[PDB]
Amino acid sequence: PVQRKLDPNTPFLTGMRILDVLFPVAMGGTAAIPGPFGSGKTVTQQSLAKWSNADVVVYVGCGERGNEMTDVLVEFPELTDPKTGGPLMHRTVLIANTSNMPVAAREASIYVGVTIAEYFRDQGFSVALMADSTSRWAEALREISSRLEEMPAEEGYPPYLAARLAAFYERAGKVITLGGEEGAVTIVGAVSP
Amino acid sequence: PVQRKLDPNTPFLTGMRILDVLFPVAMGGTAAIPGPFGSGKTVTQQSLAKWSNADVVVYVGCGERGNEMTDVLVEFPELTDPKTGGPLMHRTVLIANTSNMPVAAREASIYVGVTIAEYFRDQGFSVALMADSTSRWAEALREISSRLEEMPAEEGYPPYLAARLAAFYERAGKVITLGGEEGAVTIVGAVSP
Amino acid sequence: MIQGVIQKIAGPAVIAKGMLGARMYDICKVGEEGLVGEIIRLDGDTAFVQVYEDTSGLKVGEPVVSTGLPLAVELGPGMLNGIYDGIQRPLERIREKTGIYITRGVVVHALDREKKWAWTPMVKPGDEVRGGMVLGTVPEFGFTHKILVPPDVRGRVKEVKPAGEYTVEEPVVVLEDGTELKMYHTWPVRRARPVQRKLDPNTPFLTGMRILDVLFPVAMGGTAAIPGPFGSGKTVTQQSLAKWSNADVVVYVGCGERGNEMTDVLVEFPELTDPKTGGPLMHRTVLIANTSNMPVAAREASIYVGVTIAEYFRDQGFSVALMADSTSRWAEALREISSRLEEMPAEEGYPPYLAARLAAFYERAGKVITLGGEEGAVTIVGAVSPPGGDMSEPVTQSTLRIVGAFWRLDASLAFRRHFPAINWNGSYSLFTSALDPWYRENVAEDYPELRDAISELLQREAGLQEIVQLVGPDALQDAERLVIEVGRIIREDFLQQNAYHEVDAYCSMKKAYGIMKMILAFYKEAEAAIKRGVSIDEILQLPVLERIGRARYVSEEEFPAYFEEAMKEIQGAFKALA
Amino acid sequence: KKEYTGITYISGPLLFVENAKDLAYGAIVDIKDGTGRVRGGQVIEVSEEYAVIQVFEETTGLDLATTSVSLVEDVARLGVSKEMLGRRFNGIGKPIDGLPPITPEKRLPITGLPLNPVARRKPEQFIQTGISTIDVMNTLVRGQKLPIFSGSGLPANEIAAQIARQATVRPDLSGEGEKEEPFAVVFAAMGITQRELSYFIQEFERTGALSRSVLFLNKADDPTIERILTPRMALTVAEYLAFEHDYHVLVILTDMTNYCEALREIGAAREEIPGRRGYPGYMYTDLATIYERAGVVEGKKGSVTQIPILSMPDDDRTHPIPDLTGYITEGQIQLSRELHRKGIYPPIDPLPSLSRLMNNGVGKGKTREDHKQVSDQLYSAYANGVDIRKLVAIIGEDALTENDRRYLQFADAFERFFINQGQQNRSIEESLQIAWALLSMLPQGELKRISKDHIGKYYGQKLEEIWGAP
Amino acid sequence: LLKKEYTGITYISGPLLFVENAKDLAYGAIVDIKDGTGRVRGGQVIEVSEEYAVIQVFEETTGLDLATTSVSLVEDVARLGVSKEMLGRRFNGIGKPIDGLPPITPEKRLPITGLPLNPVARRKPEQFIQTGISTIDVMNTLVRGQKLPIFSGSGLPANEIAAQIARQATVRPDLSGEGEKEEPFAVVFAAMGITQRELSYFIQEFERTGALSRSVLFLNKADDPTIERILTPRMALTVAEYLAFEHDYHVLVILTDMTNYCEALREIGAAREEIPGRRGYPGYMYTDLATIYERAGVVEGKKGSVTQIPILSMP
Amino acid sequence: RRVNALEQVVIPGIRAQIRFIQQVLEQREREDTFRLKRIKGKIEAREAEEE
Ligand SMILES: Nc1ncnc2c1ncn2[C@@H]1O[C@H](COP(=O)(O)OP(=O)(O)OP(=O)(O)O)[C@@H](O)[C@H]1O
Ligand SMILES: Nc1ncnc2c1ncn2[C@@H]1O[C@H](COP(=O)(O)OP(=O)(O)OP(=O)(O)O)[C@@H](O)[C@H]1O
Ligand SMILES: Nc1ncnc2c1ncn2[C@@H]1O[C@H](COP(=O)(O)OP(=O)(O)O)[C@@H](O)[C@H]1O
Ligand SMILES: [Mg+2]
Ligand SMILES: [Mg+2]
Ligand SMILES: [Mg+2]
Repeated sequence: PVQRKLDPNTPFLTGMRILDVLFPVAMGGTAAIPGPFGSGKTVTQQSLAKWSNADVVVYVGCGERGNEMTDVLVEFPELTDPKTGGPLMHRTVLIANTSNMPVAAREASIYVGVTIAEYFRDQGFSVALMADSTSRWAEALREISSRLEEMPAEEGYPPYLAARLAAFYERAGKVITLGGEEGAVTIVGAVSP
Repeated sequence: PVQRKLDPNTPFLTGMRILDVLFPVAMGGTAAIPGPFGSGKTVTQQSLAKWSNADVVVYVGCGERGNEMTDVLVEFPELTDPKTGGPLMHRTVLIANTSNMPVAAREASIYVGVTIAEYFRDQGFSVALMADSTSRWAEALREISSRLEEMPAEEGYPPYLAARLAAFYERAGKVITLGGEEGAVTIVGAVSP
Repeated sequence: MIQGVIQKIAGPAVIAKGMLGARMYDICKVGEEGLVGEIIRLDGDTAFVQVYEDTSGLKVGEPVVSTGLPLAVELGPGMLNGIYDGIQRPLERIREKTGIYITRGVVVHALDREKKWAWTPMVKPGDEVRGGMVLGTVPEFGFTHKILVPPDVRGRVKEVKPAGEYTVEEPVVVLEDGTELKMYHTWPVRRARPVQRKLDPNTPFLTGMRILDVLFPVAMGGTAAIPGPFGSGKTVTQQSLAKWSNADVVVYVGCGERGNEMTDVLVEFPELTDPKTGGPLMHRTVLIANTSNMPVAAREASIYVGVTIAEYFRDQGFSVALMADSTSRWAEALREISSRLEEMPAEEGYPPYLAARLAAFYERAGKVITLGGEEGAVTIVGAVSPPGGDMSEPVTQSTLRIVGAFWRLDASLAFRRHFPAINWNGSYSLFTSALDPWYRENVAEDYPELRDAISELLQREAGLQEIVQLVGPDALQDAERLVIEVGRIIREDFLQQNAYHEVDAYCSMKKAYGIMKMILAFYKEAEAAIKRGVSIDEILQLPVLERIGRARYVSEEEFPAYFEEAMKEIQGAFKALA
Repeated sequence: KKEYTGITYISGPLLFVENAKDLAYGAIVDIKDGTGRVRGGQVIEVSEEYAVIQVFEETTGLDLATTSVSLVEDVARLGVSKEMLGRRFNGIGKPIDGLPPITPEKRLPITGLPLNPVARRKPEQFIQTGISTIDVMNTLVRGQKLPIFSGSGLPANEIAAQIARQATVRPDLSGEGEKEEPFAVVFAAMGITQRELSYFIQEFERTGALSRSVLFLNKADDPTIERILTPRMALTVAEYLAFEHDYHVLVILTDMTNYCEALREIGAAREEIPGRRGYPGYMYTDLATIYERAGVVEGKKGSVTQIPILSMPDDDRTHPIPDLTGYITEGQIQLSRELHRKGIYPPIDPLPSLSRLMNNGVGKGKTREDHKQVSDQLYSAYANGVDIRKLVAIIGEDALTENDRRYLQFADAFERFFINQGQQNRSIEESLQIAWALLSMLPQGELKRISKDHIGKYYGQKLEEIWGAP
Repeated sequence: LLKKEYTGITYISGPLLFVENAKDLAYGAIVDIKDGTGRVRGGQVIEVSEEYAVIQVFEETTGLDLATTSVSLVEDVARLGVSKEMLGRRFNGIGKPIDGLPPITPEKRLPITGLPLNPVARRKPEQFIQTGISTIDVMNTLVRGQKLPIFSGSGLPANEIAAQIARQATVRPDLSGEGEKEEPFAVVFAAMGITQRELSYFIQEFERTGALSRSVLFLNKADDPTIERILTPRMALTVAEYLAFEHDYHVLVILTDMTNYCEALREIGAAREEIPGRRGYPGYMYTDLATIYERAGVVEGKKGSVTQIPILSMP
Repeated sequence: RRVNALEQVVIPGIRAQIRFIQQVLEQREREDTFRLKRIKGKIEAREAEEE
């Protein structure tokens, strides 16, 4: 719960020229970055993790490669955050569920990440949340509904997919917390059509 | 029942240049006018109901808007009959079953209209029958077949739809009545793919 | 034996009861008329039988008897010079007893049970026989038909019949354990016949068509496809292969083509002649004939019967060529059968296991060492008719993935009366390189280089069509005009072949080698004259154009003098030039 | 005599009857309601529990208390005779011309047996249809299957009636007189309306063509199972006449699209999963059982020839119904909408049309010596003329060479005279005369496909002989 | 150890059969099906409940019946006996020798599905592999621990490029340091749906170059059962992982014609009436493909590596 | 220039669009077949509730 929801009026500085000049995103907004394979989603989200002005970064690798999480785990302790100094890993929370890991845990990782991001918002920080792919979550939902013997809507997806997607993205925004402080959560989700 | 079916040899004059010159329809003939929404089927059928040379016009609003029925009810009493010189509403019978009326009463409306048209044919008149949409009839059949839990045809319609459509359109023609007179029924149907 | 009664009839599907003990994919006999069908599903005390023919008139309670065996063919003497349908029923003997119509429920045998044969044994008591060995020989036409012990039988010989006249039903050899061996045995068409070892392709499969055995060769035991349109030669080439190839036995399969076209092959084939001996061609061929109105199960099982008979004749030690007509029709039958079983389609409605079946058909070909210790091979040429003429069809795509040769016919060359109509730009063969040692050890040492030179001459002309189709040929430079003329000469004198002619229908490797030598000598001397400086019209004036054109029609005995005479004549004629 | 009264279920076209294991599969039954009216049906499923009957017509007055079912015949049959020439039937064998019913000689099952492939012989004799674009370029051979492909608004009924009225055999060409053999026409119209029904009856009776014809007419408001049964009885009668009385019969099936649609609806009524694009999976086999009943049989003098007529749905030749017809039949004849809109009748387009048995039925002693080469020359010249006509609209008629204008004028005269014949009944001699007069517009020596002897014998005639004879 | 057999077969239909009283069969266990003739088939339990268990058969079900068939348990988990002595041998994709030599003695038995690697336990791939091909080594370089497939066509020469890569591969320690001392370089080759011509070409290439002494070949032919194509890369990757992470080998794995694997997967998935995906392929295909490719990589604290080069032809 | 522009641009785009449309229609047909299979299964399973 929160007290009130405010209107976003400050930018979320990603460090990239085209995303900060031509197509800005505010400090409590949501963005989507779709594209085919090998087109630059993961590099963009990792650049956002490295260089953005958020206080705390939560990275959710739902159903992706295991090498990318290793690269984040190895490189990040050596870098330094733009805000305060000290290692960059001291402001990052990693949730990892690789592609060969159990499929039913893809759904839980997204909710765990968004709940952690909401918890850090309640202390007055500004949090940035990255979902590495929300198509794998839809694949997990499709597999579970196939086991349940339900009737699919389109491309095998259950008819309640859009409701789950809308409920996930609606948790972002700039709020007045119950303790009287001000926090924010911005969500950038990647789609793999 | 009738006594004998006759060949068509007299045109059905509609008052529209392209439909009277290039694509004529005879006195005991049938015609269909399909098209997408906003293409002009209702205006064409109402122009036929105003300007044609048929003795009696039966208009069937199977699953259409109520504002069009109100327009017919208001405008027609002040117009002039093309051949008898009286009010135009004195030669018209209206059957109205709008979109928000109960679903199962659309097929009954079509049958009631064609039965009344056959009744006026037996008195030696020439009757024009307008069916505002025969696609709503098929949709109602599909809706009922969903509750009957039957095995559907190509697009969810019941397998006996074509037989019903053929039985409906085969009631038109120029006949010799049981009383020795001569009458005709000409059907113009609208399709909304 | 398992017997039951009919419980439910619904179309071609029959549910029997009391059939506890019936096995999957057995052959049954349903009703009093004895209509046959397969068991496709077992459920407790019941069984699901699918009848091949129409089930009208059947009643609940009629008996069902299982034969206890899957679909099998009888293999023995008397299969040559025979015409069968998709499930190996003789059509001639059916016609002799039932008239012009094929009535349902007729009973015939694949082999004649009344004809006597001369039996000459090759074993004696005390011998130990393993599957695949030779028990005796029987004369059949110009061949000697070896009698083989079935592949799954081993034991010791007890008694051998002496020489005499016996029918195929008499037990000629009885073993010590009580097994009685006859002149024939049955084998399931869906299971491949075992061998010792598979060899490698190193000997060519001669076709008699110069372009096919020179530019895109296929080896003995290879596979090839030919996707031709209508009027393109898809049938003339197959009968030319039947006549002039170096295979001892030919198996021809019609997978469900039209009746008015099946009549053409069923009439023309008895009137042909065997080039080896002058006798009838049908004395060495087996015909499997199907039409479109015959049951779909026979049409689907047509190619397996043919490949099993080809494997049997290979096991005897011969070389067999198997030609399948319109595997697209077989794929249609497969699609219909899958639709009747309520299976989920893929691609164009075909079942998802189409490629598996196609590979399981094509991979039975090859050159092997038989279980008896001899050599044999099976070569498969399978025609394809794409539906809309598009080569992205699933059947053609699945065929392109497993074959070693690909002869793409095109009707554009049939319009202009160029026969054969093979599109040399799209065709390819993967047996080109590996047969070269045989070529240089049998034909001539320079044969691969000469073939590559001819192919390069044909490739050079293909790049100049963008200029000929802009400006007429008369405006081209003389150097390019020379290659245009030599390309026309190659395309209209070397690639062209008359299969109706007395001597042009057959062409050996050395005759083609000589013709290529003459063409290359013409081209090289013309280019040398061009370097000296000459007009193109004086080269075209030369009388050696007709002596290089009429090399097709010379007999094989007069070739070794004619070739040297033409070579010396062209050498002297280009010596008599500026 | 026995009647079953254990009705337990009625819904749509189906009804279930219990304790009816004596009914064979595919039998025909009579259904009597409370008022005494009798309908008809067919058994589609038999089991130890119950039998399932598919009812012809509607099921309005039926109820479980009073309905009864009795058997008619175990297997559907048709009684045939030679008195059937000149009669009309409704698609299940009942006469509709008001004459007394015929007394049969034999009763045959309507689902005939397949022919033995070794019993057939090659077709080698032609049929004069009286239409120039068919007789000369796409010849119909005795024993062929040549479908006519048409469209939504094209006049296929008129061409069908004209062919049925004008078709004959020409024994004087074949054997210098030979001997006259009988000819009959079997006409099956499936799913037609009342206008077409009146047109067919008037066209057949106004000129005396009925005395050699049998008509099986099925209306659009008739039951669909009658539409399924309609072509099989026509082929049964045709085979009986041809192979038991040595007739030369020609069968015309007026619309196969209606047959395919009825097949789809009947299949969906029996709860079967469809195949490609909603049509049944067994469609190829079902169409093959009808087309392949034609042909000519060794040892018999008669023959059966078929001309199916179908309407392409959206001028699409990749639709399943025209696609599967191409796998069984020998060529096709295609009607053109452009020629029809320009006023040309019969609007037969020669470029996409083709006959695959033409070479076996023409030539020396069959039609005439010059038939094949004349047909090829006409095809090539028309193919040149149409492209020249398309080029003229851009580059103008003055930029053309000398022979191009000749080709253009030939194309115009060809479309005006050879194709557009109206209601004339041209013999093959008249068609060849007009064809030779048309080729004389082109300069001599440009006729590459024709040998010089035929040119010397037949070139040089003027087209005024038909210009003044419309 | 004792054996237990179940004789209560109640239903056979296509590739599936039902066994009623088998309440002690673990999910995913491997069974042996014996018929009257004595022929033994293989199967896997795909769904088990109180009423019955569902078993799919590895090959065709011809000859089975409800009166004589029995089902016997083999092992609860699919395993493969692996050893260091399999270098130089050949197998048929189900784990049986086809070279005529006696079967190997297993040091261990490992599950063929494997277990996921802990992302904390991995490390970054850094060692540069020089193949000698300019368009690879300069612009698209290959690193130890990478998976890098080749996208081929119908007539393009993918097999020859694979052979040339397997012949010319070296790590070049002099440039990057760490000092000389070249390590063994084994090659594990898995072929699925391969034809006899391609098989002969591959065998002749391996025997001519002399690489057969350090190679393990898993060969599946075009006329083999469909299910054996599914299990073929799993045994290959099990052997590769065992060698690399227990004997410090640098293994290079070559998987040939993954299109055949996907087609076999579509066949098996359609046999069990699942909801199809984009072009009839099953909707779980991403997970199944990911369970294969994700088995390469390098591990911190160990000297071995696994490198994967799949080959597929785009339709 | 016009000929080359047509042959190198206009035809391949139309061909690609045709391929895409055909694949979409085939996918819809497959989904409807699956639905019909489920409906037939439910109809069969309803007819044996109490025997
Ligand atoms: N901003 C960038 N600057 C430089 N190189 C880049 C950039 N973005 C991407 N690349 C290059 O392109 C590659 C694309 O890989 P990347 O991981 O970004 O793909 P992706 O969109 O996440 O794909 P996937 O669908 O496989 O998850 C990178 O490995 C890198 O080589
Ligand atoms: N013949 C006409 N002359 C003038 N205006 C016309 C004519 N036909 C149509 N229109 C205009 O286009 C509009 C089309 O509306 P109309 O009610 O005719 O559509 P419709 O095809 O019957 O659609 P619906 O599917 O909603 O029933 C008319 O309201 C009118 O404004
Ligand atoms: N090599 C050839 N020599 C002579 N004629 C040929 C040759 N190839 C094709 N033809 C001609 O092409 C015609 C069509 O035959 P073909 O194409 O073999 O069968 P189909 O037309 O059924 O495919 C034949 O009449 C034949 O005269
Ligand atoms: Mg990525
Ligand atoms: Mg309207
Ligand atoms: Mg042919």
